[PDB]
Amino acid sequence: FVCNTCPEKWINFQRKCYYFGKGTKQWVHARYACDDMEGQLVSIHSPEEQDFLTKHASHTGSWIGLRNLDLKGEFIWVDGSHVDYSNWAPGEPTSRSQGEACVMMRGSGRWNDAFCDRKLGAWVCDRLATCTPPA
Repeated sequence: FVCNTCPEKWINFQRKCYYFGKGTKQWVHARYACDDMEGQLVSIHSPEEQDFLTKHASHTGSWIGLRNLDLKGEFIWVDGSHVDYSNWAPGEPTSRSQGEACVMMRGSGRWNDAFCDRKLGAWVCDRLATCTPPA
């Protein structure tokens, strides 16, 4: 069981593929853009995964798959999974009480809560890597 094959223009890390996309998008349109590529906005679940993303991240910032779902107060990844790993900037997301709901990744890799209608130049998609057959 060796799964590290990724489509063209995707970078592998462990058992996932990652797409570092470009072009100005609001969070909801970045979300559609990943769905359109048979993926989804990235979910982050370890220090190791964050390291990898931080290395390939855009300095101008980028959308990730975490949002304050239906403004209920709890942050959930687009794939349905809960927050275990977190890499918040200092004070975040408590200092964000003016209606910020969508989470972006800075150049430093740190997460900050943003207004969902903010237009960012970058956004990250993920998906499972495919495996080479028992050959």
